[PDB]
Amino acid sequence: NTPREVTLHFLRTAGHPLTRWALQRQPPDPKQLEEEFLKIPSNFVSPEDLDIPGHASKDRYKTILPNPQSRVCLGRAQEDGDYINANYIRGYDGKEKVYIATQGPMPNTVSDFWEMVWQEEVSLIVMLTVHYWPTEEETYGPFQIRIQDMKECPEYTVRQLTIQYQEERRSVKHILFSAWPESAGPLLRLVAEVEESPETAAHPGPIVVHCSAGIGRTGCFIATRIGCQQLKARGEVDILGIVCQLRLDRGGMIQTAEQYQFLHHTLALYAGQLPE
Repeated sequence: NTPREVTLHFLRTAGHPLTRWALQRQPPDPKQLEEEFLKIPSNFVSPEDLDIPGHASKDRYKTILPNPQSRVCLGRAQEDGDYINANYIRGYDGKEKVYIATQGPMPNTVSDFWEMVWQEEVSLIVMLTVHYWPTEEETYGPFQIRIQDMKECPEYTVRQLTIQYQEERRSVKHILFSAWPESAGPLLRLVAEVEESPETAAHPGPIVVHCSAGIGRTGCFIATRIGCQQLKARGEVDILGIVCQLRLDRGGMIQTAEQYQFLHHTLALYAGQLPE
C-alpha cells in the first residue's frame, strides 16, 4: 500500500512490552534502542495535506504542523479562523485529550493560546525550559491574565494564574520547568508535581505541554508520564507503543535516539522508586 498506509500500520501495530524487571535489570542495549527508534516513522504532515488558509503565519516552524485528525480547533472568542499549532494527545490506555502538545506561543498567537486554555478548560500548563504570561497583569485579546501567587523551587517555578473573561474568573496552574537534561531526578519530581495538582475547572480538561516546537521534550514529558502510569498500574511498560501512539496524535514526537534512550533510564528510575 501507500507510504501513508505503511506509516499508520507500523504506528498502530509496533510494540515492545517490557516487564518492570527487564526495564530495571535486563534492558535492551543502546544499540538495539537506537535501531528500534529509527524504525519509527515520524508521521509529519506536509503543508499540502493541510487546507487551512493563512496557517503559516501562526507556525513557529514550517515543517512542524498539527496533524489534521487531532488538531485543536479554536471557537469564536476573538480575529477569524480556528487555527492553532496544537494537537490533542491521548493518555494512559488511549484515554482521549489528556494532553495538548503545542508550540511555544509567538506574539501573534498569545491570544490564540489563551483562547485554547479558556475553551478547553485547561487548569494546568507545563512549560519545559516571548513570555505569554504577565509579570503582574496583562491583557491578551479578550483575556486578562493576573498572577495570584508564585513560588520558586530549585527545579521549577509554579505560577498560580487567574484568567478572566469577562466577569468570569478561572484559576490556571503554570509550571515552568527549568531543569531539563544528565539526570532524571528533577523530571520525575515534575511528574509528581503534575500528579499532585488538584483539578480546578468545571470539567476535567487537557494538560497543555509545550516548549518551542511541541514535539521533542514535550513528547518526552508525556511519554514519561504515561510510562510511569503503565508501570504503576501493570508492572510493565511498552515504550515503543507509547511513542508510536504519540506520533499518531502529533508528528515527530520524541526527536532523537538519545531522548528515546533517556526515556528508558527515567522509567527504570521511577520503577526503583515505587512503593515497597
